[PDB]
Formats: sequence, C-alpha cells, structure tokens
Amino acid sequence: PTTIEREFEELDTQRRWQPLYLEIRNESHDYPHRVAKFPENRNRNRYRDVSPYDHSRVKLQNAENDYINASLVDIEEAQRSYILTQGPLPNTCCHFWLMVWQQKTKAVVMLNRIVEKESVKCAQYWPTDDQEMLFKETGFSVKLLSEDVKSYYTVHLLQLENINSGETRTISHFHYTTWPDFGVPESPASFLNFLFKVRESGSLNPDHGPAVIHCSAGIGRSGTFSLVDTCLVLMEKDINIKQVLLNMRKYRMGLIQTPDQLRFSYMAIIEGAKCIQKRWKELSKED
Repeated sequence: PTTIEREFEELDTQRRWQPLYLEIRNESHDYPHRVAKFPENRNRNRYRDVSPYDHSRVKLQNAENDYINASLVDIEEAQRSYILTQGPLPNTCCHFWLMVWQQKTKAVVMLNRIVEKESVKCAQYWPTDDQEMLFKETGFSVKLLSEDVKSYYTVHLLQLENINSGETRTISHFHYTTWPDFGVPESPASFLNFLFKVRESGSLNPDHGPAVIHCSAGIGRSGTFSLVDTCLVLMEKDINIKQVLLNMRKYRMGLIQTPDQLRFSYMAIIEGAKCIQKRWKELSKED
C-alpha cells in the first residue's frame, strides 16, 4: 500500500473528502486579477467569477488589447507547463488561436461539449467539415484535416494557418465528449486512457509549447486533467496531492470545483501510478 493509497482509504472511511476540499478552499491564496476586470475586457470573460491572475495570465503579444482569459500554469519540479483557459466566446475565438500560435502550442485538450444542459459552454472554434474557418481579427484560418472518433472522445487533426505569413502548423485537438460539467468521468480507466492518448502523441513533451487545456470555465474538468497529469509526472521522479493542487491554484483560481472531482483525481492518480495502458483502453470501450 502506497502513501497515496493509505491517505485515500482514510479519507473514504472517515468521509473527510468534503472538509479536505474546504481546507483547500480556505488555504487557496487570492491574487490580483485586475486586468480581467477592466471594463474593456467584459466581453472577453465567459464568467464574472472566473478570472486569470495578473501575474500568470497569457498575454496576446502586439495586439491592441492583450487580454485573454487564460492562465499559464507552471510546475517547474515536473518540467510541465499548461495553459488553462475558458471555452472561447464567438468574439475571442480569434484570440484563442492567436494564443495557440504565439505559444507554439501543439495540443488542445477540450473536456466539454459545445452545448451542455441547454447552455452553450463554448463557441465552435474549429470547423466540422471541409470549409475553412476564418478569424480575420488576428489573421488565422483553421481547417479540419482528419478526425478519429472513439466512443467517448474524438481527436481532430487541425491545420492552423497564419494567413498573413502563410506558415501552417498541425494542431492535435483532443475532445473529451462524455465529461459533464461540475462532474467526473465515467471511470479512472476512461480518463487515463484519454490522458495517455494525449501523452502518447508527444504533444506534452518539452520540445513543444504548452498544451492548451480548456472546458467551460477552465478550472473544473481542466483542473482535474492537469492535476492528475502533473502528479503522475512527479510520481515518476512521495507527492502531496493537496500541496500540488494548492501550488497549481496559485496560477489559476478554483482548480477542481467539487469534492467529487478531488476524489476522482486521487483515484486516477492511484490507478495511473501503476504505469496496463492496454487494460485501460479495453475498460474504456473506446472502440
């Protein structure tokens, strides 16, 4: 039994998942997020209570307004860096792709559906057919090159073109489609199979820019994905998941939204620590 597995049983048998989450809530440091509250940036924020911190926000270089609701989450101890962001709005899709270009991002991890429970959580920022998607404000175009449809996720191969310079890069768009907002995946196997699919593409390696992780607000499901991956990388080199989460929350507010998402993170980390990947793929029923 590992130290993490010992802590998991103590939390479960004593039902301390909710006070542990409250502890993380109470220990979460607040940081200035003034730029996000500028009046000119109102139409760039999906939610009024979810903002990037000033010290860690991703800046749109050379634009008139450099603001995008996106946070660079660095974990120097893991040699890992992610960009967590909200689901783009119709008017910020151009900024989203400008950020992907400037940050040399190779993968976009999307953990939400476009519509969830009668509500639009994200604009359609990539094309679903062979028609080019134009973003004239920032000078980019996106084409759908290929798509690999699994039972609970789809991988879209996208071509991101700088329409001014002509340069193109290939973007891997990993779309998790069965993860409800404020909820959890179906099982640790399905989540880990998806995560290792992202890992196996090489898009998280240091020879690429930071991956862009997003859901609706960019804190809940996105926080779960990044917490498990960061803890798995560290466990490779004893980890304190609580401290890892608190340190990650210094870069973006509110990561992990429910005690159940915290509990699931523990389960995914414990199951991911055994790495079995073929076993996960079969349990996930991806095909």
